Amino acid sequence: VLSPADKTNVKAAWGKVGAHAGEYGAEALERMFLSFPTTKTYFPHFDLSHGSAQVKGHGKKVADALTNAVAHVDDMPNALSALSDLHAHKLRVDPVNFKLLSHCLLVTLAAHLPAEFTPAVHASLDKFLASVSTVLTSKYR
Amino acid sequence: VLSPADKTNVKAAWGKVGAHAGEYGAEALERMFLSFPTTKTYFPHFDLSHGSAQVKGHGKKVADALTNAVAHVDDMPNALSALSDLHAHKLRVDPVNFKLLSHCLLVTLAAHLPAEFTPAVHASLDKFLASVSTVLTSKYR
Amino acid sequence: VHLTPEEKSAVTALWGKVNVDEVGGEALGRLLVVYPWTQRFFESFGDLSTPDAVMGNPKVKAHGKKVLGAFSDGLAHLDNLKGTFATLSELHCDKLHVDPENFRLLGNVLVCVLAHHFGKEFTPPVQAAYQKVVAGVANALAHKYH
Amino acid sequence: VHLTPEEKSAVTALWGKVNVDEVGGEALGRLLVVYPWTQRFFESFGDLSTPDAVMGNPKVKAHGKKVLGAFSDGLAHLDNLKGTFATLSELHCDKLHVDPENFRLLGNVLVCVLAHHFGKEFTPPVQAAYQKVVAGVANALAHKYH
Ligand code: HEM
Ligand code: HEM
Ligand code: HEM
Ligand code: HEM
Repeated sequence: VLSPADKTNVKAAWGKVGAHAGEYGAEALERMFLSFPTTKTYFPHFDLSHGSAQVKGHGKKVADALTNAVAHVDDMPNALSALSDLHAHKLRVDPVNFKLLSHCLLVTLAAHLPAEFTPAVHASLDKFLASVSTVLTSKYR
Repeated sequence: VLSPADKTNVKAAWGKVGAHAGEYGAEALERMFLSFPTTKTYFPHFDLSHGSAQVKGHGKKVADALTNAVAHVDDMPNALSALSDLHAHKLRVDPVNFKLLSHCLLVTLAAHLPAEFTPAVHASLDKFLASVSTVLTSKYR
Repeated sequence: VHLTPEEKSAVTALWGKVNVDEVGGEALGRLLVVYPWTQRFFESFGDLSTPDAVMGNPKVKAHGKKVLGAFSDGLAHLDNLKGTFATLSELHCDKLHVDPENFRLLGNVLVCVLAHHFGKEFTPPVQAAYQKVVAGVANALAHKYH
Repeated sequence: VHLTPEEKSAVTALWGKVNVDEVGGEALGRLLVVYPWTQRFFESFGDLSTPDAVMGNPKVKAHGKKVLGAFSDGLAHLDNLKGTFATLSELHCDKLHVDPENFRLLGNVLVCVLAHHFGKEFTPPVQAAYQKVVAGVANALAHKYH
């Protein structure tokens, strides 16, 4: 439960995303919107279209938060507290949606980083995302 | 999180359960076996028939552990560590089953303690059981 | 769903004893209190900030009765849930965007409320049949999502 | 499942390039590695103690191929999914006692494996169609559980 070998697989993997972090973030979002249309309801005010700039901008924000999370794996609830308030109290995002986003992020990583997305890495990534997700919905538990 | 209001709610409902704790644990298990037959595989050498002495006895053990969890609300990961080991490492219980048993325990409590099972107590109990479940499935991440 | 006549009879008998005024509001209210993200869909009902607000909200109580009315129809057409619920599925998917996981949550809350209302009469075998029913209704309501 | 015409085509195009000896082993293997409780069902398959142990495991690989065979079958009968998976459903429920949530997990792992293999070719709209397919298979397998 973010476990020593888990970071490092996470840290290394986030490492190769590097400068692409934002575009992968946007891709994951677009992937989520198309596969799980119910999710688009939370973004009334956006242009959810492909290539969309707002989605591009949002992608960056999402990716930046994840980078900060990786950099703070051991202190995730303090580091993500504001986001937790936003997501649970303000937006009331359905907890299920976090699993969908997480899934779509993995899909994005697998498609872009074949050589890095090994089974072991996939597993660490999955737990990392689940732990981020738990923090983000902590306000309902 | 388990807010002090929640802790209070849990303590009061559980205190009311009092001596019928074992009978309630047994009933929740029987409810689970009938409603979700897939859970029966985990008890190969048990007489699962209605009123079985083994189900009664196991029900009592479950009740005890919950009693203990209520007593160590603030330090559950420590008070249940051995149990997590047992369930996750040794038995490899599918996490989904903890939800099923939690539901069944809630149904049992509602059937036996109508005056006490208010909406707020129900919410508190659900949060408590989710916490216990998280601790018992912590070895999977 | 696959119910035997015995399950069918047990389900039907209990249901004829339900007090819709009491059960409906309890079911819906508990959903909103227990799984708070669900309140997002009912903002137009008013104030739902605390349990007491929710449970005392007349719209929640009224809507709850309607919900129960839809369950009644499915009980009256057990072999064709998919057809019975097509219109409602459309409503829920296309217009409301509710994730189908919540159909399952509501079904489960309904099960606790029935136990609450009926006590010992809500036996393990009766619960088992109700679990099949709630699963079926949840699936029928998720039809347009696929 | 409801696929548009573009989707049916996209699905078909990709499936044709899938390596049937490898993909199934990969998907099954990753399921065992990512969701460890699933190992319970494959205990007599040998060493499953590390990611490489699982993935290169001859029995996992062999079993993955059958699993993939079944998916192929579903793809070829999108309009009669329940009929197609009827015996497999019974087998997974009555004999193996696998919780149906695991069918959803396997479908998703499968999606990650298709992405891994096809990279950029596995676009967002293609993934969406595949998501509809896997959800349909999971549902068809869960049919005999209620
Ligand atoms: C990996 C999990 C997630 C992360 C790291 C994340 C991160 C963020 C960040 C950094 C912001 C910007 C807040 C600001 O600018 O102050 C944001 C806003 C937002 N998030 Fe998320 N989020 C996550 C999951 C979700 C999910 C699953 C949904 C819904 C399907 C969602 C919906 C929203 C919305 C609607 C906003 C506000 C958008 C706007 O500014 O209009 N988020 N999130
Ligand atoms: C609230 C959640 C649970 C609690 C508090 C709980 C508690 C316990 C305790 C106290 C024991 C006995 C430990 C010992 O005697 O060494 C036990 C054993 C066991 N539990 Fe649980 N348990 C829970 C959930 C479940 C679930 C959901 C399953 C599977 C559906 C399960 C399956 C088992 C099995 C198979 C054993 C060993 C019984 C035997 O082989 O004799 N448990 N549990
Ligand atoms: C699975 C069990 C469900 C049943 C049988 C059910 C049934 C109904 C019915 C009969 C109506 C009224 C439709 C009309 O007037 O045409 C309705 C409306 C509605 N339902 Fe559900 N529903 C279910 C689940 C849910 C859930 C889980 C949610 C949200 C978490 C939800 C949100 C709503 C909303 C927002 C409306 C519209 C209320 C309004 O604005 O007047 N429903 N439902
Ligand atoms: C889309 C989901 C799945 C499909 C299409 C599928 C397909 C199959 C097929 C074709 C067989 C062999 C039947 C035959 O040739 O006799 C089988 C056997 C088996 N399946 Fe699955 N399955 C799926 C999901 C799963 C899951 C999630 C698990 C457990 C985690 C599981 C556990 C097993 C086991 C234990 C057996 C028999 C193993 C043995 O040979 O000892 N299945 N499955």
